[PDB]
Amino acid sequence: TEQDIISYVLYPKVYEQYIQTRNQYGNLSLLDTPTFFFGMRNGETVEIEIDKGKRLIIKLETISEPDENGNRTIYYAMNGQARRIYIKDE
Amino acid sequence: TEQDIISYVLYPKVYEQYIQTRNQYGNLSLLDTPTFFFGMRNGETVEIEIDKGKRLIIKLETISEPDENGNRTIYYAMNGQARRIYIKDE
Repeated sequence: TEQDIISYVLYPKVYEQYIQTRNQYGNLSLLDTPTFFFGMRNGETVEIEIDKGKRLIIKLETISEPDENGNRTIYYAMNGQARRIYIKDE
Repeated sequence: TEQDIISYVLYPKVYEQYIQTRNQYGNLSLLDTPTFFFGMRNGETVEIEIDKGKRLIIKLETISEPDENGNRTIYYAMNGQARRIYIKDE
């Protein structure tokens, strides 16, 4: 869009780095600030409000200890669905 | 059975606590001995042998933190079926 075009031209380095981030994590502005800054506790349930009457209901159940490569397994439930994610601990 | 009758007569209290355990955990005598004394570690696959060619296949994935009831959640796979147990941390 036009707003893309002056955005990139005002801020080449930063806009591109923002797209790179939009591509990786989606729309962060929808998250609530505490979630944005801190993530989630064990047992917690957060309700990300996407849109008019559509929401992400996420629960963080547990986080594993890291395997040999330093990857951890977060156990989530998200809209009634067992889900497992892998994050490299740094 | 007659065997129960006589066993109780020999050891009243102790027969009664055997019964109580058997009600709660079933037939422990089928576990391999190291599993019987120590349980399992994170990531381990143990195989309880039942009748010939029917084995219980159990995998321990993680144990959660104790919650505010002091119950830890164990995430298992048993015969390729995800499954989860609440155990009280003492």
